[PDB]
Amino acid sequence: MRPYEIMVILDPTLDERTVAPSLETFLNVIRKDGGTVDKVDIWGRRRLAYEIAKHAEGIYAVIDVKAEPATVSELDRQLNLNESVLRTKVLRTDKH
Amino acid sequence: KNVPHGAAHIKSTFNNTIVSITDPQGNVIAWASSGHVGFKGSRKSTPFAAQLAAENAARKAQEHGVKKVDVFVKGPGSGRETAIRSLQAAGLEVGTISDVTPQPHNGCRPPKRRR
Amino acid sequence: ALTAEQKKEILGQYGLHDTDTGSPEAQVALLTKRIQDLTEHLKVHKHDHHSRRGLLLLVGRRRRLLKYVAQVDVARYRSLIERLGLRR
Amino acid sequence: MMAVKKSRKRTAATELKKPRRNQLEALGVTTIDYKDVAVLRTFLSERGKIRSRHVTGLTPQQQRQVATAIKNAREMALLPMAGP
RNA sequence: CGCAGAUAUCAGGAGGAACACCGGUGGCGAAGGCGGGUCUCUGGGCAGUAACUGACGCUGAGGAGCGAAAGCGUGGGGAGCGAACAGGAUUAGAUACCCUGGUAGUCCACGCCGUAAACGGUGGGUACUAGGUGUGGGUUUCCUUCCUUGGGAUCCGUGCCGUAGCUA
Repeated sequence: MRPYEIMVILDPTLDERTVAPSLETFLNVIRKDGGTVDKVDIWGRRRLAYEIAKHAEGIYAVIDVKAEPATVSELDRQLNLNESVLRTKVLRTDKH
Repeated sequence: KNVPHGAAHIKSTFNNTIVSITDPQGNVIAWASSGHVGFKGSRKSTPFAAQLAAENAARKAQEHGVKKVDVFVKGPGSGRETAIRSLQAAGLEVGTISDVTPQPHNGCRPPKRRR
Repeated sequence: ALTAEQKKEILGQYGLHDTDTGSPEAQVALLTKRIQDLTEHLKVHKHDHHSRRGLLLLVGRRRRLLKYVAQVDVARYRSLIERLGLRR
Repeated sequence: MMAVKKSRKRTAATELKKPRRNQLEALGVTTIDYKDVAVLRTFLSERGKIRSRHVTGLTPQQQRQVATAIKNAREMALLPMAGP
């Protein structure tokens, strides 16, 4: 599979008590595709460069994956269609 | 009523000069310009117009109860610092300066050239 | 694109022996594979002209190799051709 | 003890000077990541804009890599871009 | 244009084109041309190893295909700019420069035409032919820290100066 590394930023209204399982509810779809290496970082409540929807901070997050193009695309689709996510951005670990 | 401390916006361009006092929130109290000072047409790019306009507006703000000012400048101005000297002559405390002339990130097409 | 896996497959089938690369048979086979895939790509992308130029170049060298092999031995020529399903 | 040039004394120096610099492989680096904004803030001005090669020293490789990282960072608001 | 409450200023939203600082005698593309970011699909070139076939090469009338912009058609969209066009002002007169406004068009999809100073005003392919100098990319050995426009050699591409030679 192809390696990828996803960023997500969230409103501070959520909490670290909710962060990881809330995302794993999505990522189970990928785990039932590849047995994919999920590996999360959480370093949040972090002030912003500039406000999005008048939010001074966000709950940053980094998600390392080894998966396939369709699965990353559908993940992105579900997340962006979610009510909670501010942003998401998708970058390939490999050479290109 | 009154406000003791607020902010000031200074728009100097090629063919006119104008100022406005305002709260940090955005609510004006008082403004002036070279047209109200009396000059007309083509004379009112000179820094002398800036002196007189800023002076009148600062005195209006002294009337409405201002003592200190934040200052924000904008645009091609021969008499920016001239207006600044006029303000600080008028009896007001210069809070903070910032040369925010609005630059775009290579956006809307500007007009053509002249000759 | 083409991977070592696919190339070794095609060279296992069409290669004279396990080393050959200059085999016109192998070369033609790989080019035709590449061209089939690229044509599938241009089904969707009708406008990737910068890729269509590569397509035409590959067709050129393909017909050159066929022309060589027909100059040499038409038996081998038509063997390869019937083996790949071309019309020429 | 020695001059910036006429280095007839040491080996060919593994050191950098005012014309020559490859500042990232030189020092100030963990790895080129849009995550590490404290490092990317070094290749800017206070007004947020970006430096040049005859200012910094980088090769175009590192320059363009870093600029792309910076720009992704401004997109994800990890870095204070110049604005209102 | 306002004096029916403008310009300015601030909070928000709607909206469509172009994407500063990187970025320039710098990279790619056969040519035209090509930069907001991310993903997908795909192509080309370079170097080294030089394992494989063993002259398969170069050119190319005719012919096919691509091809800046403006234009044309069906449809969509239309903030700014702006042919035409209206007015103002200069003017001897101004169907023109200047100012105010402003339609087609610029933009998207699908097709067309198929031209330009489409310029290096130098067709392509190839061998030898003094050098110096910057520069982009990849190899490699020595003072070797071996974290280096390191330095040297080499290969590819790219600019300046300059021998013989050549040219009215």
